[PDB]
Amino acid sequence: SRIRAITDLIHEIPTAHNLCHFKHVTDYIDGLCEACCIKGLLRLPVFTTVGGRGIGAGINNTPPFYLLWHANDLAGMLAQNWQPWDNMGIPAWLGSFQKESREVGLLAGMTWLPRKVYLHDPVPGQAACCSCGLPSEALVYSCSIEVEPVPKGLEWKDPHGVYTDQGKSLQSKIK
DNA sequence: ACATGTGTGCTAAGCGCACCTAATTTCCTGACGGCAATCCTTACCAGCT
Ligand SMILES: [Mg+2]
Repeated sequence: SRIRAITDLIHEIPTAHNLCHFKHVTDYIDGLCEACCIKGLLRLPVFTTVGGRGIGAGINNTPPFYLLWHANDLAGMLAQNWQPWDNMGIPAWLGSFQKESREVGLLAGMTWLPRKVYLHDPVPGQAACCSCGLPSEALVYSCSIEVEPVPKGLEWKDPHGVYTDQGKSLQSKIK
């Protein structure tokens, strides 16, 4: 039911702010290709912010600092960050996840869904890029978003996250 | 910012100072006043176009 602009999914592109104009963008007008939409959906479970204290965040109240091991190789990247935990979880690429008991696991929190995304496609679409830069085919128009209120409790520690001693997520301190 | 306009015709050398001397005390300020805003929302709802 709730429909927002697809430009708010990719946080770098300005959205329907409280302004008559934006940084030379306009919602429901500028196209966006499949690749950037799809790699912008990967930023939902891990980099979702507060939407005015009534719209919920991700598995953390604020997007935490992420510390992580880098390597020259993709095999080296995957191998150097292999530290597992005994819990399994339920990742979102399965169907509806089972709530069950608390401490849901690791693959469940890696693929947590704070917001439903459905998307919609009109009678074909565009003919060239207008916001991405890579000239693609008929692009998408807008996205659909809703809010899942994350239930209270849910004791969960992030493998890459940086956590305060009081349990709140640690945000970057740049103003 | 010496020279130079001499025009009968304009010198010149020796010589130029040493020494004692300069002080203290204390005094020195309290108080009151010190800016607010606005540069992303628990967002729908009702005054009315
Ligand atoms: Mg692209």
